[PDB]
Amino acid sequence: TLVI
Amino acid sequence: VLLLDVTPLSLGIETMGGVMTTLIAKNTTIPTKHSQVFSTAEDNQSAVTIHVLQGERKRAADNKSLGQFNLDGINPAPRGMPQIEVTFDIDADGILHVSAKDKNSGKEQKITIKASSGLNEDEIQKMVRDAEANAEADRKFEELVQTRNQGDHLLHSTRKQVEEAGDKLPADDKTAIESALTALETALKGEDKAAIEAKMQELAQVSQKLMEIAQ
Repeated sequence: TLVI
Repeated sequence: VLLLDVTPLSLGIETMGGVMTTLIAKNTTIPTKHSQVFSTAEDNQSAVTIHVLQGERKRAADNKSLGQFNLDGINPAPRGMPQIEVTFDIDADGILHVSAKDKNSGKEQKITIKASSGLNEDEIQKMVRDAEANAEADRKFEELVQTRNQGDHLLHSTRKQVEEAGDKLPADDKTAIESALTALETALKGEDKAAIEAKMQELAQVSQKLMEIAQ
């Protein structure tokens, strides 16, 4: 999972 | 000068909460190459799934998937501490290449996508229809994710600050705070935005003295  | 090879649709990656984060905009002139940096969602995260999207929708799913790849050997760190630089590169031939580079490890992983990949000239125009047609529906979708994550942050950073404090925090307070976390962690599981803000409100008020110490 990627976040800004 | 008479023609112009352009992107008919926005290109980007799925980011936390199932939102599409655009990397290269609609109606962009090729060749083009933009980069942007991201990070991890859970602590001690060792890999990230780059999931590539085409289309104008905010929900990742309402968009066209182009491919998907992992970058692993992420050395254990706090969440949102790694530097994952996702780059989108389109050359004169229309070919899209997408890398992710861990700026610590110095590792890398690229997927190449043929100019013929993703939606045909018709679907492109439907995408733009269903975009304008659901502008608000996705406007409601976006600000909920933002709230989910704004919530999800507040939870994590409080649990840290509670460990950080320990003895220093009145059991009185640590009860009121530990209940309001549990409630907020449940609120997050649902889809009710209001409720998430409701438990973030409850946390904020009963946490007055916790904040003080951290400062």
